[PDB]
Amino acid sequence: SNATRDALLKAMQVGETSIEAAEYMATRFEQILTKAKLLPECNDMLEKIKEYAQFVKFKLLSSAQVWSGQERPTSDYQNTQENKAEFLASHLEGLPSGLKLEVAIGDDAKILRGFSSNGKMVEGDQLKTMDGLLEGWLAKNSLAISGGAVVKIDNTGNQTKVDPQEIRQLINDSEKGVAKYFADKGVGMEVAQRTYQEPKALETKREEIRQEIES
Repeated sequence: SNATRDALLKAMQVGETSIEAAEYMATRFEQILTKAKLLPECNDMLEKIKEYAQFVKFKLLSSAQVWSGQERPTSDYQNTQENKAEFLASHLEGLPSGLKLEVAIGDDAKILRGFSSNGKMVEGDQLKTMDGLLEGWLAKNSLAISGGAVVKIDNTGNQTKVDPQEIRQLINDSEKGVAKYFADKGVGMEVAQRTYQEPKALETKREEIRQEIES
Protein backbone atom coordinates (compact mmCIF):
# COMPACT_ATOMS: atom_id res chain seq x y z
CA SER A 1 0.00 0.00 0.00
CA ASN A 2 2.11 2.86 -1.32
CA ALA A 3 1.13 6.46 -0.56
CA THR A 4 1.05 7.38 -4.26
CA ARG A 5 -1.61 4.72 -4.89
CA ASP A 6 -3.86 6.12 -2.15
CA ALA A 7 -3.28 9.65 -3.44
CA LEU A 8 -4.23 8.71 -7.01
CA LEU A 9 -7.30 6.82 -5.82
CA LYS A 10 -8.38 9.74 -3.62
CA ALA A 11 -7.83 12.10 -6.56
CA MET A 12 -10.11 9.97 -8.73
CA GLN A 13 -12.74 9.78 -5.98
CA VAL A 14 -12.64 13.54 -5.34
CA GLY A 15 -12.86 14.25 -9.07
CA GLU A 16 -16.13 12.28 -9.13
CA THR A 17 -17.69 14.58 -6.51
CA SER A 18 -18.38 17.67 -8.62
CA ILE A 19 -17.90 19.14 -12.08
CA GLU A 20 -15.11 21.44 -10.86
CA ALA A 21 -13.28 18.52 -9.25
CA ALA A 22 -13.67 16.56 -12.48
CA GLU A 23 -12.18 19.49 -14.41
CA TYR A 24 -9.17 19.49 -12.05
CA MET A 25 -8.83 15.69 -11.68
CA ALA A 26 -6.33 15.33 -14.55
CA THR A 27 -4.19 18.17 -13.20
CA ARG A 28 -4.14 16.55 -9.76
CA PHE A 29 -3.21 13.18 -11.28
CA GLU A 30 -0.34 14.85 -13.15
CA GLN A 31 0.87 16.52 -9.96
CA ILE A 32 0.89 13.21 -8.09
CA LEU A 33 2.59 11.31 -10.93
CA THR A 34 5.28 13.96 -11.49
CA LYS A 35 5.96 14.21 -7.76
CA ALA A 36 6.51 10.44 -7.87
CA LYS A 37 8.49 10.61 -11.14
CA LEU A 38 5.97 8.19 -12.66
CA LEU A 39 5.95 9.97 -16.04
CA PRO A 40 6.23 9.28 -18.93
CA GLU A 41 5.65 5.65 -17.90
CA CYS A 42 2.13 6.44 -16.67
CA ASN A 43 1.04 8.61 -19.62
CA ASP A 44 -1.73 6.18 -20.56
CA MET A 45 -3.28 6.50 -17.11
CA LEU A 46 -3.31 10.29 -17.48
CA GLU A 47 -4.96 10.10 -20.91
CA LYS A 48 -7.62 7.76 -19.55
CA ILE A 49 -8.10 10.12 -16.60
CA LYS A 50 -8.73 13.07 -18.92
CA GLU A 51 -11.30 11.12 -20.93
CA TYR A 52 -12.89 9.76 -17.75
CA ALA A 53 -13.09 13.33 -16.47
CA GLN A 54 -15.10 14.33 -19.52
CA PHE A 55 -17.41 11.35 -19.05
CA VAL A 56 -17.86 12.14 -15.35
CA LYS A 57 -18.64 15.79 -16.08
CA PHE A 58 -21.46 14.86 -18.42
CA LYS A 59 -22.71 12.19 -16.00
CA LEU A 60 -22.77 14.64 -13.08
CA LEU A 61 -24.47 17.37 -15.12
CA SER A 62 -27.18 15.06 -16.47
CA SER A 63 -27.81 13.31 -13.13
CA ALA A 64 -27.89 16.46 -11.00
CA GLN A 65 -30.42 18.11 -13.33
CA VAL A 66 -33.45 15.91 -12.64
CA TRP A 67 -35.98 15.73 -15.47
CA SER A 68 -39.48 16.60 -14.23
CA GLY A 69 -41.38 16.26 -17.52
CA GLN A 70 -44.67 14.44 -18.02
CA GLU A 71 -43.81 10.79 -18.69
CA ARG A 72 -47.26 9.21 -19.15
CA PRO A 73 -49.34 12.44 -18.77
CA THR A 74 -50.55 13.48 -22.22
CA SER A 75 -54.12 14.33 -23.31
CA ASP A 76 -53.66 17.84 -24.72
CA TYR A 77 -49.92 17.59 -24.14
CA GLN A 78 -48.81 19.53 -27.23
CA ASN A 79 -50.70 22.81 -26.81
CA THR A 80 -50.22 23.03 -23.03
CA GLN A 81 -46.45 22.66 -23.32
CA GLU A 82 -46.39 25.17 -26.18
CA ASN A 83 -48.31 27.71 -24.08
CA LYS A 84 -46.06 27.19 -21.06
CA ALA A 85 -43.14 27.80 -23.42
CA GLU A 86 -44.67 31.00 -24.79
CA PHE A 87 -44.72 32.05 -21.12
CA LEU A 88 -41.14 30.94 -20.42
CA ALA A 89 -40.17 32.99 -23.48
CA SER A 90 -41.42 36.22 -21.98
CA HIS A 91 -39.94 35.51 -18.56
CA LEU A 92 -36.51 35.05 -20.20
CA GLU A 93 -34.64 37.71 -18.23
CA GLY A 94 -32.04 36.43 -15.82
CA LEU A 95 -30.72 33.69 -18.11
CA PRO A 96 -26.92 33.38 -18.18
CA SER A 97 -24.78 33.68 -21.29
CA GLY A 98 -22.94 30.91 -23.13
CA LEU A 99 -25.87 28.52 -22.90
CA LYS A 100 -25.16 24.99 -24.10
CA LEU A 101 -27.28 21.86 -24.34
CA GLU A 102 -25.44 18.54 -24.31
CA VAL A 103 -27.70 15.69 -25.43
CA ALA A 104 -26.95 12.01 -26.05
CA ILE A 105 -29.29 9.52 -27.74
CA GLY A 106 -28.41 5.85 -27.38
CA ASP A 107 -29.03 3.08 -29.86
CA ASP A 108 -31.73 1.83 -27.45
CA ALA A 109 -33.37 5.33 -27.48
CA LYS A 110 -32.03 6.20 -24.02
CA ILE A 111 -31.63 9.98 -23.71
CA LEU A 112 -29.39 12.09 -21.48
CA ARG A 113 -29.44 15.89 -21.32
CA GLY A 114 -27.40 18.57 -19.58
CA PHE A 115 -27.79 22.35 -19.60
CA SER A 116 -24.60 24.33 -18.98
CA SER A 117 -23.57 27.99 -18.89
CA ASN A 118 -19.91 28.72 -19.72
CA GLY A 119 -19.08 25.27 -18.40
CA LYS A 120 -21.21 25.67 -15.26
CA MET A 121 -24.32 23.74 -14.27
CA VAL A 122 -27.59 25.60 -14.80
CA GLU A 123 -29.80 25.39 -11.72
CA GLY A 124 -33.03 26.74 -10.29
CA ASP A 125 -35.66 28.61 -12.28
CA GLN A 126 -33.12 29.08 -15.08
CA LEU A 127 -32.98 25.29 -15.40
CA LYS A 128 -36.77 25.19 -15.16
CA THR A 129 -37.02 27.56 -18.13
CA MET A 130 -34.55 25.56 -20.20
CA ASP A 131 -36.23 22.22 -19.42
CA GLY A 132 -39.66 23.68 -20.16
CA LEU A 133 -38.44 24.90 -23.54
CA LEU A 134 -36.98 21.46 -24.27
CA GLU A 135 -40.29 19.83 -23.28
CA GLY A 136 -42.01 22.27 -25.63
CA TRP A 137 -39.73 21.29 -28.51
CA LEU A 138 -40.39 17.63 -27.68
CA ALA A 139 -44.17 18.13 -27.68
CA LYS A 140 -44.04 20.07 -30.96
CA ASN A 141 -42.32 17.03 -32.51
CA SER A 142 -44.71 14.59 -30.75
CA LEU A 143 -41.96 13.32 -28.46
CA ALA A 144 -41.72 12.56 -24.75
CA ILE A 145 -39.14 11.31 -22.26
CA SER A 146 -40.45 8.18 -20.54
CA GLY A 147 -38.35 5.66 -18.65
CA GLY A 148 -35.23 7.60 -19.55
CA ALA A 149 -35.98 7.06 -23.24
CA VAL A 150 -37.33 9.10 -26.15
CA VAL A 151 -40.77 7.88 -27.20
CA LYS A 152 -43.32 8.98 -29.77
CA ILE A 153 -46.73 9.94 -28.40
CA ASP A 154 -49.96 9.72 -30.36
CA ASN A 155 -52.78 12.24 -29.91
CA THR A 156 -54.61 9.97 -27.45
CA GLY A 157 -51.32 9.34 -25.63
CA ASN A 158 -50.10 5.99 -27.03
CA GLN A 159 -46.38 5.41 -26.45
CA THR A 160 -44.42 4.02 -29.40
CA LYS A 161 -40.70 3.36 -29.80
CA VAL A 162 -38.61 5.90 -31.72
CA ASP A 163 -35.64 5.58 -34.07
CA PRO A 164 -32.40 6.90 -32.48
CA GLN A 165 -30.70 8.16 -35.66
CA GLU A 166 -33.93 9.88 -36.71
CA ILE A 167 -34.03 11.82 -33.42
CA ARG A 168 -30.29 12.53 -33.59
CA GLN A 169 -30.70 14.20 -36.97
CA LEU A 170 -33.92 15.90 -35.85
CA ILE A 171 -32.08 17.58 -32.96
CA ASN A 172 -29.46 19.10 -35.28
CA ASP A 173 -31.94 20.16 -38.00
CA SER A 174 -31.77 23.80 -39.05
CA GLU A 175 -35.58 24.11 -39.28
CA LYS A 176 -36.92 21.51 -36.82
CA GLY A 177 -33.98 21.43 -34.40
CA VAL A 178 -33.62 22.29 -30.74
CA ALA A 179 -31.39 25.32 -31.38
CA LYS A 180 -33.90 26.81 -33.84
CA TYR A 181 -36.80 26.24 -31.43
CA PHE A 182 -34.90 27.98 -28.63
CA ALA A 183 -33.85 30.87 -30.88
CA ASP A 184 -37.44 31.45 -32.05
CA LYS A 185 -38.36 31.41 -28.35
CA GLY A 186 -35.84 34.19 -27.72
CA VAL A 187 -32.98 32.04 -26.37
CA GLY A 188 -29.54 31.97 -27.95
CA MET A 189 -27.90 28.62 -27.29
CA GLU A 190 -25.60 25.93 -28.66
CA VAL A 191 -26.53 22.26 -29.10
CA ALA A 192 -23.67 19.77 -28.83
CA GLN A 193 -24.65 16.14 -29.34
CA ARG A 194 -22.42 13.56 -27.66
CA THR A 195 -22.20 9.79 -27.75
CA TYR A 196 -24.50 7.97 -25.35
CA GLN A 197 -22.54 6.09 -22.67
CA GLU A 198 -24.29 3.21 -20.95
CA PRO A 199 -23.44 2.69 -17.24
CA LYS A 200 -21.34 -0.41 -17.95
CA ALA A 201 -19.06 1.55 -20.29
CA LEU A 202 -18.27 4.14 -17.62
CA GLU A 203 -17.74 1.32 -15.13
CA THR A 204 -15.25 -0.31 -17.51
CA LYS A 205 -13.35 2.97 -17.96
CA ARG A 206 -13.19 3.49 -14.20
CA GLU A 207 -12.08 -0.11 -13.67
CA GLU A 208 -9.27 0.33 -16.20
CA ILE A 209 -7.99 3.40 -14.35
CA ARG A 210 -8.36 1.78 -10.92
CA GLN A 211 -6.55 -1.40 -11.97
CA GLU A 212 -3.70 0.67 -13.40
CA ILE A 213 -3.50 2.53 -10.07
CA GLU A 214 -3.46 -0.73 -8.06
CA SER A 215 -0.82 -2.25 -10.38
